[PDB]
Formats: sequence, structure tokens, C-alpha cells
Amino acid sequence: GGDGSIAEYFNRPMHIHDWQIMDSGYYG
Repeated sequence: GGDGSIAEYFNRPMHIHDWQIMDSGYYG
């Protein structure tokens, strides 16, 4: 993800590139 309210990591490991950017990484 990048823009939304549900974090992409919610049921996933930190495979996302956003994993150090808490300003980012969501979906809806």
C-alpha cells in the first residue's frame, strides 16, 4: 500500500519498502 487506513503489514511481514516510512504504507 501507500495511501489508505489499513496498514499493509497488518497480516504480513515487513516485505513492503514502506517499512521504515510510518508516514506511508496503507490501503483501503
